[PDB]
Amino acid sequence: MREIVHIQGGQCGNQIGAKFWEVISDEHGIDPTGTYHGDSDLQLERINVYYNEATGGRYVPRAILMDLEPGTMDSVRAGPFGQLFRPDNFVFGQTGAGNNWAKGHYTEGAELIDSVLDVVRKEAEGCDCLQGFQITHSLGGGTGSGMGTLLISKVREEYPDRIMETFSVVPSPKVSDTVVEPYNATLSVHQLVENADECMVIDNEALYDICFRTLKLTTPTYGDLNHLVSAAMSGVTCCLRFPGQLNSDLRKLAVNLIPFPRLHFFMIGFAPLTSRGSQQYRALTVPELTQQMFDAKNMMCAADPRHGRYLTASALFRGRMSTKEVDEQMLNVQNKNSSYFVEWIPNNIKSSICDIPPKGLKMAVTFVGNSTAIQEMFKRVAEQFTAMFRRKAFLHWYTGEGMDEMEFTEAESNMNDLVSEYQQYQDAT
Amino acid sequence: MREIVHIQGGQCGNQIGAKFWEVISDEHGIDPTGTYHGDSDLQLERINVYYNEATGGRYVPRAILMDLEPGTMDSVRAGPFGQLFRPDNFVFGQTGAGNNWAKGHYTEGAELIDSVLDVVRKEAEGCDCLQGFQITHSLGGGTGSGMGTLLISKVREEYPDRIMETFSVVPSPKVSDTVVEPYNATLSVHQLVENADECMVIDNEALYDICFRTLKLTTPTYGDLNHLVSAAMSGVTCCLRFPGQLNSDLRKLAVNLIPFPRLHFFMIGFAPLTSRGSQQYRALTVPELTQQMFDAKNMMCAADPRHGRYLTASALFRGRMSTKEVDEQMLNVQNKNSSYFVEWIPNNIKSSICDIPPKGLKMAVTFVGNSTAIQEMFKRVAEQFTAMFRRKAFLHWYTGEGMDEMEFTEAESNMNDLVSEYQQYQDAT
Amino acid sequence: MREVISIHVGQGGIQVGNACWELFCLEHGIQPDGQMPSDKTIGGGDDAFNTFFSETGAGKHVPRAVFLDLEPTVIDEVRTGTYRQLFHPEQLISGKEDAANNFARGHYTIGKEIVDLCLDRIRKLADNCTGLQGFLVFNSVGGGTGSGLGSLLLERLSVDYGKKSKLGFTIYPSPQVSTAVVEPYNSILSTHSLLEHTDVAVMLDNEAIYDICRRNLDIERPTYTNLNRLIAQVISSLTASLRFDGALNVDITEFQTNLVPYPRIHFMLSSYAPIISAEKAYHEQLSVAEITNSAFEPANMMAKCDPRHGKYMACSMMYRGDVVPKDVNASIATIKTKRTIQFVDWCPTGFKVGINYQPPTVVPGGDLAKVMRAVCMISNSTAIAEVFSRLDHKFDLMYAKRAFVHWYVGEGMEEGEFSEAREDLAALEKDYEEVGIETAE
Ligand SMILES: [Mg+2]
Repeated sequence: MREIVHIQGGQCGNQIGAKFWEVISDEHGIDPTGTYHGDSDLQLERINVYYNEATGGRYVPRAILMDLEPGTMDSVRAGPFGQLFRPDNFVFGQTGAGNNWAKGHYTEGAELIDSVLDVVRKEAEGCDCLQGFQITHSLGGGTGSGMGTLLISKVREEYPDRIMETFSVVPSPKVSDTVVEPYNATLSVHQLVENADECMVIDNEALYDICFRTLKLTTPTYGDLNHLVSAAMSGVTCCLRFPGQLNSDLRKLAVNLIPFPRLHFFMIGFAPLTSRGSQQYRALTVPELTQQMFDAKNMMCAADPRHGRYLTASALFRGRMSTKEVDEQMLNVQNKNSSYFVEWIPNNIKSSICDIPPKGLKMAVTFVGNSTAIQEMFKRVAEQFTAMFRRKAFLHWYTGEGMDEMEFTEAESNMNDLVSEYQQYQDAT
Repeated sequence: MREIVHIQGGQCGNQIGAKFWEVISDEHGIDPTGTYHGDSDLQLERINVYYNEATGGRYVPRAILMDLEPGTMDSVRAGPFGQLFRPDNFVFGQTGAGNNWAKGHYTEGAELIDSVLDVVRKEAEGCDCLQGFQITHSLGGGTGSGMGTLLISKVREEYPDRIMETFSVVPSPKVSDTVVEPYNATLSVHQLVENADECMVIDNEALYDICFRTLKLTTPTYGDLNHLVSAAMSGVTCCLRFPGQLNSDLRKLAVNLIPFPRLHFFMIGFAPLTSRGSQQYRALTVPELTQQMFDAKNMMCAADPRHGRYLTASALFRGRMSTKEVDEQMLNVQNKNSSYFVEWIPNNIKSSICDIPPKGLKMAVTFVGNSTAIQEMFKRVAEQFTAMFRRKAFLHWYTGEGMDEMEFTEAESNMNDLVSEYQQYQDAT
Repeated sequence: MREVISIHVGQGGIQVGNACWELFCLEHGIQPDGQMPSDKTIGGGDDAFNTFFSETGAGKHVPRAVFLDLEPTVIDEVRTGTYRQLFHPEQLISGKEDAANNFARGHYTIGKEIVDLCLDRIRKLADNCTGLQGFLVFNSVGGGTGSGLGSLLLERLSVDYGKKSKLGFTIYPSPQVSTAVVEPYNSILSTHSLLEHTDVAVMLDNEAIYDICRRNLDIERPTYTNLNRLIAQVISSLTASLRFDGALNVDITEFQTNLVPYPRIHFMLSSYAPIISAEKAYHEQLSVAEITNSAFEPANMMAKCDPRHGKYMACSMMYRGDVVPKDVNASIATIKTKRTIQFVDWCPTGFKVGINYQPPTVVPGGDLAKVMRAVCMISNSTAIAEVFSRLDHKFDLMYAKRAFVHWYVGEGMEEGEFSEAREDLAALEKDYEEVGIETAE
């Protein structure tokens, strides 16, 4: 039915989806136990395309657990809504990748892929007209990417018609949570540029910036952050989940978002984002949220539209309004800062609306535009990879996995090729 | 059909016409809703020459709203009979003239004339044989005159055959409601001496004098005053609206009133004017109302017939009487005070009668004579203009509009020229 | 459609602002949180609160005004006070370390620190607004940012929009009562940088507030509560036209080059009345003539500069409540009648009536009694130059002794700013000197 599935690895991402399904449960108001306690059939109408009824009305996720060590499995296993799960999917590891990506990709990569792809495949038979599935990990290591690389390869072959919308955490330029990041990252991204269908960037520092400045929060954790992102990743299917006077699916999205298949790394904007007092400063209009939409500070990725140029831009609106406003602000904005709008893409802004906003708010905005400002991102990470690969720093942890360096060259001149590729598209008219 | 239109600006005048159409509605006894509830077809016979039937019998005015700030538009928009209007004509401003006449004449003058003259023109096509139209503002500022100057120029060119009978408020010699009055006034009057077809003087202090002495009223407002004046301005078209054994229209009037086109500033007298007890002192005769007709205290203008000389004099009678009386009092009076009758104008008094008086009364009188006593009026206002123009007092508000002073000289030696012009005509035989 | 917005600076200044928005919110009676007690019916004909109280999608109606000052303690009291539901966080911008009453500090030194935040807020509101006529800016030559930082504020805000009106409420150094001694420096350094960035503004002095509240309000022992209440009334009525039906709903821009005929000497007095007690509310009648004749009592003059020593130029006696055009009108004849008064004769009359039909509303806990009619005598004369002259003579000597100058020179101002600004009051002394000259012949 255009239903989809979720698969998460990732040192964080395993938590991320926990929050995610948590949020969707709220938007479906079904008890933690797994039965519905809401007030409209509309939550039940399209419930299946994420959930699954069970005998007795156990309502369940179409999620897939990735992990190389059960702790997360216990963690979310210790999770509220944990009784809303299926024990089947608790597919984890006994070792951990140690985030040498070769470890999580050959060593443990080849070790535990099979049981996953089997049960996942059983989910594939459980899906009537599968629009797709949602993968989640991080692009700097192996706790997610280790195996998730193998996932994208295997299912991608196994389902060359299905959509692969991939969110994985990008290392911020400043803070290096690990120094093996350039290598895991580069080795992964070689794969992901080939095999993944959609990708959107996952920085932490942006999420900090949001929580601290625009959220005006002092205490950052993951969980709030995954609230902030699963807000958007939860919004994305809204029309696909719920009616909309102007609907567009991921196929309409990506096909209406990408000129050439190498450009499915997208940046993200969601809003509104206030602290409590703000409403008693300000109110909500479509033009208002628009005035956030093109905010670099909501630009939750390491790329700057202020520095790069919008190759593409789009808006995901959930609520009840007048599109006569919506479009009007659209075109207005597409003029107002025309210069950061790429040229030969006429009407490079594109529209949407969901008859219902997310719960709690009256109107919704989402922006997954695609400039080319990410070039500094790849340039950076490739740069650090370059330096220590001059040094071969921690190659020994690496070659101990029994990869070659020439692969590193492959993702290397590879990833540079993708960058310059974005250069010419940005530098053209 | 000799139908006509109304156009009002003016800090007051916008209210004035509100009262006016209000009064005419009473004389047509049509509901506020816009359908007729009266008792003779005669109200319907000539109804069109002010009103307009609508599909379903919405009966509507041929009025034109001038304003530079919607408050009045809301005001009368909040008006009883407000449902008797057409929403189309609510043509106002977003700024206000601030009564610097250049502001309302160039700045906002040029800003909003277009939408007016368009829709007005649509009214021009709505008029079969348009006798004319009635403008209203004040001659001391810009809230009316600001744009109304442009109106008289534009429509005057646009309709060089139509009558332009212009009433605008004259600043009384004593009370200066603003000190920029000489300048707005002079700049306007330069225009009005050239472009306007009829004018009658609109003092406030006279209206006070009427309400307080001869009305014997203590509480003056505008609204009563506009009752007192829209009484007359409402009488003027009576024959034109209703049969009359001795009829005369504005063309017969002005052509039968003016020797030379520079003399269409006329003074006004209407009556009877009593408080309630008076009828139990006195009764109504043509000779009686005649005995009010030549009353300086009904001389509602800053000019004194007691000081000046009747260049012209006329009587507007609505009722049912014997003209054998009427004329007899006419000639009698034209003798009785012959000295204030200019000489070489034989029978400088002229006659009229409408088969019906206004509602509520049995006989009607109106006097729009024209002496030349106004010379003190222009002499005064020109004098104050002279003083502060020696000082250039508030020139900076003025030249900030980007006019020249030489224009001020133009209306200056201009207006003096008109005064002395009236001097020679008064001083001649 | 018809917007204005208020800006607040200096200790006394934002004190004034607090009193004001307390007031207006009282007067439209919208509860302090941001809701009205009841639903609002849909109607037309004129605006309402919408000028200043900000519509939400619910009972949240915040002012359209902004706080800015570098002495952030007291403003927090608003940040704490009952109206902490009223106001809005981004409505609040303060500095930590204020000027220390260095004009040159919060104007120069700390002048650099918060400006951009201010302008962004301004853009948010004016962008939020449509027919914003002009700018309500409040500050003080005492709470030092009230001079310095405000000086930059208009200095740039004017250059931002320009076409808006400058509504200037700031306090002036009381003639013999004071707050400090660098006040000369604050004031005049403000003034030469004030004038050409100011459209028009009035000068409120306190000692009048004292003397008059104590006699006319029958006040025994007043403070900024009473003062801020009083200015609260005066501003409460100076803008009613855009808020309430009146016969001649005159406007600010209307006031501008008509009250202040020339460009230069564009300030004025303002003696509001009728301020009386509950025991004088009774035992009295409070005629239009009483407010009117009373309106020109030099002893009623709400800024300590003798009108009788000056010659009036304009008087915009905007009136609240049951006013009669005639009655006031003849009172204005009575004002022409006053032999002691003398007018810039080249402006023989420059009068401009204001008859707004709502009589005044009273603030509970206040000292003013309730009436039926209000007057605001925004009038401009020759008189006010003198106290200026005191300011430039006092400052003249003190500056001659180089007193305190190290403080300012330490923060990035030059001496020619001082002597030249004294040339500034020189010129304005030539202005009140000249415009008061009667044009020859
Ligand atoms: Mg301070």
